[PDB]
Formats: sequence, C-alpha cells, structure tokens
Amino acid sequence: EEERSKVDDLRGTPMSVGTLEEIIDDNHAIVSTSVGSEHYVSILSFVDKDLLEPGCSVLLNHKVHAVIGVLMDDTDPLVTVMKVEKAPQETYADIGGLDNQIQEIKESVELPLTHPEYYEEMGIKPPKGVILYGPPGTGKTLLAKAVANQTSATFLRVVGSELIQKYLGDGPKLVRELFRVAEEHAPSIVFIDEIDAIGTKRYDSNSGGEREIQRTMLELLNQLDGFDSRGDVKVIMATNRIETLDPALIRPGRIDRKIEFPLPDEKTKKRIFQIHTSRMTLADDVTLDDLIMAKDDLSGADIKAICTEAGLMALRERRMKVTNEDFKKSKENVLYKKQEGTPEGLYL
Amino acid sequence: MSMSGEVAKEWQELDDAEKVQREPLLTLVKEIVPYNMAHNAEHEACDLLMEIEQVDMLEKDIDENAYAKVCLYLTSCVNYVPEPENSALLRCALGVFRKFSRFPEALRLALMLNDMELVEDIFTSCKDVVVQKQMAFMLGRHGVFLELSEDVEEYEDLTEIMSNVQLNSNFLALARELDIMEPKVPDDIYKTHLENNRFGGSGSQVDSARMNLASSFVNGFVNAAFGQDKLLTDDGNKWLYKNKDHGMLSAAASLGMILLWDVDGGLTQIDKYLYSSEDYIKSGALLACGIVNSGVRNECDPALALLSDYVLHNSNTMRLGSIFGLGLAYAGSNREDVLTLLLPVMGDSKSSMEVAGVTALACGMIAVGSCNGDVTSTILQTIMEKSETELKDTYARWLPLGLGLNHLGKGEAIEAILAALEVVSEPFRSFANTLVDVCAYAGSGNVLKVQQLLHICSEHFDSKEKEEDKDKKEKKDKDKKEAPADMGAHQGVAVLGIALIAMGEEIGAEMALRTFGHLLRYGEPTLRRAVPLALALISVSNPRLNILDTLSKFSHDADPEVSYNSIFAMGMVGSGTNNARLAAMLRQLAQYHAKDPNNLFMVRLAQGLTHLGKGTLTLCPYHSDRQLMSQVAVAGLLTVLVSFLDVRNIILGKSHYVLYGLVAAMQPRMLVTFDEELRPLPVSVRVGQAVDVV
Repeated sequence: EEERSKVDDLRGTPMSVGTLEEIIDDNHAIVSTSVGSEHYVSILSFVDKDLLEPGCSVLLNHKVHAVIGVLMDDTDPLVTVMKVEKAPQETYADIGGLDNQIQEIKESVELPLTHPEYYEEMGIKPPKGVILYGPPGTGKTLLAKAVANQTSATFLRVVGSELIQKYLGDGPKLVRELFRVAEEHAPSIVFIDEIDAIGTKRYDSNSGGEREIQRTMLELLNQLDGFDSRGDVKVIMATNRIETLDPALIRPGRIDRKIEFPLPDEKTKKRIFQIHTSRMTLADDVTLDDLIMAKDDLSGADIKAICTEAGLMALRERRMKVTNEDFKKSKENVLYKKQEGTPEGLYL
Repeated sequence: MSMSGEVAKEWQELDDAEKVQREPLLTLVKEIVPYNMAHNAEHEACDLLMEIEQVDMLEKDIDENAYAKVCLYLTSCVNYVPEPENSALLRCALGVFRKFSRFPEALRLALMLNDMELVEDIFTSCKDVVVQKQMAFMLGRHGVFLELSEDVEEYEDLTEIMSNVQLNSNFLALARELDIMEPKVPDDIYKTHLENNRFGGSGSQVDSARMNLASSFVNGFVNAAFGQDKLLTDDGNKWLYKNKDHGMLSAAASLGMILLWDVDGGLTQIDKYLYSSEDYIKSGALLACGIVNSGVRNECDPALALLSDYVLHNSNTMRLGSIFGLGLAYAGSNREDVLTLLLPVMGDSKSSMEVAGVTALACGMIAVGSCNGDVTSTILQTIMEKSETELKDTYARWLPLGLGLNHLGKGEAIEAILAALEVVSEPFRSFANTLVDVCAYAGSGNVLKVQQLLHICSEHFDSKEKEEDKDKKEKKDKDKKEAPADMGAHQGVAVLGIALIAMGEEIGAEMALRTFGHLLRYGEPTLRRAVPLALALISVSNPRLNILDTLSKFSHDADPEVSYNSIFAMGMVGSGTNNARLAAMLRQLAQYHAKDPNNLFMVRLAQGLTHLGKGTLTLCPYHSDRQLMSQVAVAGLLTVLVSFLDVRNIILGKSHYVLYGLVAAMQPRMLVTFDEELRPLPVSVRVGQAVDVV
C-alpha cells in the first residue's frame, strides 16, 4: 500500500551505509561509517537486533546519519567460497574395487542426515568424519569417494583454503560464523584436501616469516582444535602427514578414524576402467585384459590416458573412426612399458 | 583411378564419381586397395568417400559400413533418383543383418557411432516418405528401437511382434525404461480402458504355460487388487482347470488370507484403550469417535452393535464413521452386509446428509468391487427414490465415490439423473459439491464426455463451475502432456493452475519443479495459499528432501490458511516414511498460543506421520503416543477439541490392518483422499467429519 511509497524518500535517495559499532541498552545505536564516525539512533522496532550482532553493516539515512532499518547483506568473503556447489553428476558407484574400503567412509557420513532414526535413538553419535590420504598421487581420489557426499546437502571443496596462509581472520569464529549461518541451511560438509601450509619447504619467498609464519600457521592449529567444537560442519582432512596436529587438538576431535588408499590391483583397475566406459560406450577391438595385465599397482586414471596417448597420435593419421592401425600402436604402447617406476634398485 | 592415390592433398576426391559414373564402373576395387592398405600415403580415409558409393550400388555389405565410419555426413545424402535408392537399401537391409549374429548367438554390437549412427542417418529418409519396416524389426536391436518410433499416439503402439520369451523379456524391459519418459507405460493395463480382452489374455499368458512359478503376478495380484473388475475380466482369461478358480477369486479367500496375515504381523490393542474410552462414554466432540471401531473390529459384532445402537439417537453427523463401520466390519473379507446395509437408507426424505445420508453412503463406499452387478443397479435405483430431499448439494459429493472407483468404464450413467437438480443455481455450495461430483462419476477417456457434459451444463455457462469443469478434462487425460498446453489461459480464479500441474503430470521423476516454482513467483497474492496443494502427488518420489525443506518456512507463518496448507502438503505423502526431523519438529508446535483447529491440525496430524498401519506389537510401542496425548490435553482446558486430538492420532494409529505403502506400489491414486482433503481449506462446520471417514 502507501507504506512503501511514503517511506522510500525518508532514507534516500543518495544515502550511505556504514557499519554498526556497538549496541546500547538505552536503545541508542552507534553506527560507524568508514572511517571513524559515530551517531545515536533510537528505534524501538524492526529489530531483528539479535540476528544482527555487532560488526555488521547497517543503513544510514542522510538526515541525519540514522538507520531506517537493518538488512542482512554479503556476508563476509568466507561464506561465498562454499558455492558453487558442488554436487556433480558423479556418484560413489562410479568407482569400483574400493567397495570394501569405501563402505567405511560412506556409512560413516550417511549415519547422520539420512537414516537419522537410529542416529537420534542412540544419543551417544560419531559425527567426527574421517581423514584421507594415500599414494602415489591419490588422496584426491578419496575425494571422489566424497562426490556422493558432495551430492548430499551442502558441500565445500577446499584445497589449502584461502584465509589460512594468505591472510588471517579473527579467531576460530570464521568456521563458527559459518556454523551459525549454516544452522538455518544445514546440514553441511567442509572438506580439507592437500594442505600446502607445511607442505612447502621454502615458502614464497622471504617473509615475516621463517618464524612467525609458523605462528600464524599455529593460529590454524588452534583454529581446528577447537573452541568450542560441538556439531558439524563435517571435517574431512586430506594431506601427507597428520602429525602436524598436536595431541591437544585430538581431544575435541576428530578421534573417529583415518583411512589410507592402497594401490589398486588388477581387479580394481579393470573395474574402475569399466564403469567409466560403462555409461559411455567403449570400443570392442580394445581388450581390457592386456591393459590390466601389463601394469602392476597403478591407479584408474593412469590406465585411462595410456589409451588416450594412442588416440592422441591416432588423429595425426586423421581417423575419427575406430581403426586397426591404432590397435598395434596401442599394443606398441603396451610394448613401450614405462607405466610404473620406483626404487628399489636392489636384489632382495 | 590414379587420382585417388595422388600424394597431393588438394581437395577434393568426393562427388567426383557423379560427373563420370558408368565409365569408372568398368574398373574394380583392385585399384582402390593399394592406396588404402599401404600406410604413409596421402588420402587414406579420404578415398573412402568415393568408395562408399561404389560398394553401395554393388549391394556388397559390411564394406560400406566400415568405409562410412569416417564420413558420418555424406552417408545422409548420397547418390537423387529414388529408384536406385530404395532398391539397394532394401537389399542392404537384409544383407547387413545376415552379416551380424553369425557367430551365432551374439556377441552384441560392437549404441555406437559406427553401426547405430549409420542405420539412423539413413532412417531419416526412411521414416520420411517411402517404403516401411526398416532394420529395427529385422536386426532386432533394442537400442535402435528407441529411435525407430516417431511421434504418434501410443495407444496404438501397445501391440508388438511376437517372439520367444527370451527376447521378449529384454524387449519389455528396455521398452519400459523408454516409456517412463513417455506418457504411456507398459503398466497402463491398470488405468486402461482399453477394457478389451487383449490385456486380460496377454496378461494371463505371460506366465504361460507354467502354473507353479506363476504364483507371483497372479495369486499375488488378485489378493492385492481391491476392485472386482480385475478379478472379473481375468476370470474369463484364466484358463487353469475349469471354473473352480473362484475360490481364490472374488476377494473372499484373497482378502481373508491377507487380513489374517495382518493380524499375524499385528496387532492393534482392542480391550485396553477402547473400553477405557467406554468408561469415558461418548466424547463431547461427536467428530472422530465414529470411525474408530470401523477399521478396528472388523469383524466383531458386539462392538458393532454398540455403534448402531448409539447412533439411533440421530444427533448431528456422529453417525458418519459409525455406520461406515457397520458394513466395513463384515465386508473385510466378503461379501458382506449389503442386504441390511441399504435398509437404513430408505428407512430414515433424508432430509440432510447427517441423518439419512450416512447410511446412503455406506453401500456406496463400503462396496469395494460391487456392482457384482446388483449393487450398481441398486444404488442407482435407491437414489431415484430420494431426489428433492438429497438434494443437489450435500449428498451429491459422496455418491460418485461409489461408481467411478470400482468401475471407471461402467456403462451405467448416473450423471444424467443427478444433473437434473442443478437448477438450484447456488454458486457457493456447488463449488465443493460439483468439484468431485462430475469428476468421480467415471474415468472417461473417450474425450467425448467433456464435450457433451459441457454443452448441457454451461448452456451459457456457470461462470464458476466451468472452472472445475475444465479440471475434469485435465483429470480425464492422465499424464498425457496436454495439460501444459491448457494452462495458457491462466484465469484470475487460479484454481486451474494448481489442479493442472499436480494431476496433469504423473511420472517417476519430478520434472515439474520448473513449472511449480514458476506459478508461485509469477502468480498473484493469495494464490500461494493453494500452491502447496500439489505436493500430494509429484512428491511421492523423494518425500524427504523436497517436502520438509520448502514447508519449514510456511509452517511457522501466523496466517491460518497457509499454515493449514503447509502440514497438509506433507500430509499422507510425508507420512509414508518416518524421520528425526518430523519428530523433532513436534516440539514448540503444541506450545503455541494460536487458537482455532489449525493450531492442533498442525501437531496432531503430524503425530500420525511416524508410521501408517505399522505397530504396535510389533513394532513401535503405543506408550509413546499415550503420554503425548495425555499431557497436551490438560490445557485450555476444554475447548472440547482437546478430546478431538486424542482420538485423532488413534484413527489411523490403532486401526492398522492396512499397510500403505503406498497406496500403492502399483501406482494407483486413492479417490477418497484427494476428494475430501480439498474441503478443509475453507473449513466451516461439518467438512471436517467428511474427511474423518479416511
């Protein structure tokens, strides 16, 4: 009605927006525009003052630096990194041969959320997540086990995060300010993959520095301790060594378990290569026997592109069709060997 | 020619055979092979563009298929005079099939960009104008069968070429997953109608001739089938032995064995809770106390005799659920009671529904497969005795539920005699009346019914009933995709759009989230009140994530209407599976200070969302529900509705004996639930007990 038409000229038109400093029990509001300003605003309604909290942005009318009403904008650079999204088209069934290993991590993350009936009647409740890692280059393949968790509720894919090493925030509350904004939109999962904080030997380049940078990484160490860790906000860590975390951090969590990704054997190589070629039809002239037999202890990704490097040179001969000229050139890549290497060298 | 083997890469070697054609035919392929066989030479696959034409006109096969894998383009248009085209093609159709499956017995090809893309690219010109019956029938490939058909009414596509049960199993399976995206599915034998002997004969011969392994889909079909029309037509189509299959048919031993199986997996408490309510005698609500003993006992007469004896007081509408329990008790197996069931009808001028209209509904609703065929002609004759006193309004709602349910294609037409009283012209009462009155008469399907009834009813037009009248045409065609074409009008009444998306789309996947979300944001205000009503159909797929999420914001609204449609949207489709979010939400709901039945409609209806017909023995304990109904009834204090809620959660809670689930896994739709549940939205007085029958 006439409400919106009457009060639109009170705040604007060219109004400025500052930041709320503190809240007084006398109803006087102190707003700070950038930079170094104060004011007294008395408003008894439209608040919503509890959801605000200090250190937030509020409107300021031109006459005179007063707030017509408060809104929730942005909020903060950290909340934006959750989207988007992920929830891809991939599922946990798209990989195989790890079914015995994946049933431990899949059932642990599916214990909350779906099937809550036996979760609430228990009233203990291990919502600790897991910790992932493995050779030679894996540990993001264990993230492919979380692609089913990515499709479950809200997911956050994180490698090295952002604010950890680059520039610090204020306290552990950054994850906890994510927890309070998630509690409306919950559940959620926050992944951790390949931490580069301690992974780098020589940091780039010379900084403030060889000592203190360890102390601002120690800020991350206490940020994950944490005060006070209660709910989820699931935490799944992936990195080389877990020993970077102090035993004082394990006391709040997470004490559940950590798994390692073993080298997939010939039964797993053929299964991983089969499901990728299941939905999207393969070629009949290329046999899967000589591919898995000629290799020993290799991932599912490595068996894939050795057939691509054959199709790589194939287009130089200008063949989109399946041609037997590549069959020998692919068998030549089997005779080329070189798939695996590792020391050794000794006779034992 | 020597030009094909030239080291120069200059274009082009294609189409060169069109300028000079008959003269190069004197040569053979002997000159072509040294160019393509020798490697490290120019124009390897480029020479195949000229070679594909030479091997096509020579009728040689498997050579053209191998050389056309590179082209993928010139295969479509290739040398045009149609006489050589359709000649060599039919020779290629029979010549490619003989080159495949020669092992014999597969291995299957080996969809693909070689064999499937070549036969599809030529299939374009095939399905356009000339000839017929391409390689899809000859080769028997089920992958090309998806691309074999063209856009047409699927009602004539139910027939197929007969073959062995081996290939028929893969043909029916891959066609089923093809028809889930299509309006019609192989499971349409339920809905269709049809009604010809075809589906009855083809349905009984799928298990032929084995009579042992056929226990499934036959013996399990007749016991889970509520209507007699399924056990009727199939009786003449069941050739086992002679005439003595009536024992398992008629739903006598069928319903009798599954009812004892429910007592096995049961059972419901009888003496404890009910006789404790007898010490409390009759509650002051006179609302949900009638339907209590209905489903419970079943079969016992003494509790049935107390019902019939008390309801002779005639007070209000209380007789509704009780007299419904008179027939339902004996009719749990067969037949039954249909003789004395219709006696109180003419023995009690009604003059309203709450007096003599109850027992008139009994024979109609408790029928469940009758017809038989005396009940049909009896109900139609019984309504001819009471006309002016019914009249056009209150009892005209329940009567169609006794015909279209059992038989959708029934030849007896009850619409003509029931439409003569329309002259009352009242726009208000006719809304909730004529809604399901003309809809539940029959399933229609002839498309001629909507045209007839509209001309005689409108005449003119009613300016109101024409809203719901067009919804009957939308409900007539089931998931036929014509509904998205009928929403272009979008009248200000807005009742068309909500009923169009719900019933107009029946499919496994939702697919309606784009249309459902569009009408709420673009629609006018007060339309969002009736928007959640569509959640009772398309949400049967994933009731967990979609329901409670969107309904969490609408459940806390202070407006009574949108708060009433919120919990209702969850309703039965949300009560099929339990959850911890539905249990944790129960808190703070009963602590609200809001008045009116909407406050307790939220909480108490959600109390039955923990299970449907499950327990209590076996399994979930009843002590949890008894403590919740006792503590919440101490407030207000009366407020007689606190005695309505404690008897409400035990309506479906303590009845049991029916596990639904869905109803049903066969994907039917209960017409008693969707009918009554639309009335509580403009709730006034007695529209609440009409829904209490369920």
